[PDB]
Amino acid sequence: NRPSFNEAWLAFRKVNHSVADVGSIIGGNVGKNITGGYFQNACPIRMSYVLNATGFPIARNSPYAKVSGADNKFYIYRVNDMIDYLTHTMGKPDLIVNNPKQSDFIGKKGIIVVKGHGWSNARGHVTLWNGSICSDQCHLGPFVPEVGTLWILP
Amino acid sequence: NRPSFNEAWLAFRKVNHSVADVGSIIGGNVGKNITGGYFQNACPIRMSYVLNATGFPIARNSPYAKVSGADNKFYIYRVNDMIDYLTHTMGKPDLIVNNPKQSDFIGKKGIIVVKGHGWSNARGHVTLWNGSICSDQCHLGPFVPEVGTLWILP
Amino acid sequence: QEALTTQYSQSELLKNWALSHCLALVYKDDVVKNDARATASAYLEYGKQSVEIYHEIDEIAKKYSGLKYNGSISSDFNTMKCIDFIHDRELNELIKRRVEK
Amino acid sequence: QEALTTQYSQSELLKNWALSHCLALVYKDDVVKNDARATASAYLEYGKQSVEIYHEIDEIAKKYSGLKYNGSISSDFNTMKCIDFIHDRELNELIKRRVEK
Repeated sequence: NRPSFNEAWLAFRKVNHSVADVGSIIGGNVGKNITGGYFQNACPIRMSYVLNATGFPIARNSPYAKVSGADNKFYIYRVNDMIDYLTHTMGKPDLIVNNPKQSDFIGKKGIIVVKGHGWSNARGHVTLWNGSICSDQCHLGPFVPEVGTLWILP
Repeated sequence: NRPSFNEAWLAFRKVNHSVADVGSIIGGNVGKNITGGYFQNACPIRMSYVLNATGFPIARNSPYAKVSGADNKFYIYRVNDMIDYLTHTMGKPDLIVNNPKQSDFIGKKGIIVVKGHGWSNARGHVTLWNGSICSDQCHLGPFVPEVGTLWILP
Repeated sequence: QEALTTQYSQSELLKNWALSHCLALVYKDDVVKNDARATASAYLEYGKQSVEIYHEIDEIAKKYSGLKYNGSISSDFNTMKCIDFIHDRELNELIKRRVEK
Repeated sequence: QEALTTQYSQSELLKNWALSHCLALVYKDDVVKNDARATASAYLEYGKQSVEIYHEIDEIAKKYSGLKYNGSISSDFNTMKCIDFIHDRELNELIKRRVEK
């Protein structure tokens, strides 16, 4: 099944910090790589934290690049990998929206994926959405969203 | 013949400053290129200033890369070019010293060329020498001199 | 403007990572270091390689970033260490060898 | 350590100049700008080309240094402008065309 919304939202908050702080929180190889500056985009790491924390851990043999935290659980560090991981584990998405805007997602909550153009470091973003705002809203213009995808969390 | 020593030493002092200041002093395309940051090694520019000032100007059709100053005279900007220019205009050198040290040049004054290894921006240096010190002594270790060459100035 | 990041081949991305990461090592200024760090992470995003290849590129980078370069003008020539680095034979061979194409 | 400066071919020197000069344009910190400036001058020293080729490389560099690059992480991605720059087709063609080999 899927992580409960409430547990997911709570888990995300623990790691809704600068990527350096995320490294201190999670530790292990996640922390070592952030300390070394190898990871600068915390987005897929936070999403991994959520899945790990809510009883839906990323499997070790999952076909995506990942590093372990001090918890001995696994953290995907590429956005594209995180997106693809969800496509393969979450089931059928509940909303798929071409040329999306935030107002298309009002009234529904869960895991949101937006893919678009305009960013130089990624094809898109993955976060949580509570029906009004994203969980990392405080960290987020020139990005033009092409496709919006939501998996509802109960 | 050759520039007099006294006139050469005097001329060199006018441009014995930071490369930025050299650009302000000389002006024209020398100044424009220093302002743009294209020239950072003032060594061959100062030597050009000396020849220009003392009645031995660098000829326009001389086969070396050069730019004009506000004076409409020409300033060679590569050390290797400046060295080669001297070899072709100054006549037979008066002292050539393998594995030189400063003490090999005591008692004689003129234009000194040192070529060696250890520098990452040049094969050597060209300056004036008064029998005791170089004219740019204040601006000058890991450089290992291979060959020292002096043209005596009267 | 979107950068050209998605247009690079896998080995080009690794070469681009190598350069930017090396620049992140040699420069002291925080804004510059962060910038180079952020730029390197973009090339990591699009890579298909495990993190250890970047660790190894960093191992080779540190053989250049630790060098002392001197000249007849005042400078540490930090930029030049990284330019010398990206022409490194072991770096290019490491990238060509890669298990993850 | 002496750098590898004398080992570069003429077009390699021009490419190395292009990169370092571009880095001198995009970074704000004086120590970094001076460093990149000093590094570029080393490649100019060993070139056989007239100063105008560097002026033209600078013309092309300014088409990248003026760009605004954005991402999902906080950065101006200055380093990346210069990495995109050195893959520029007009730059490589300019260098290949050169009158002074």
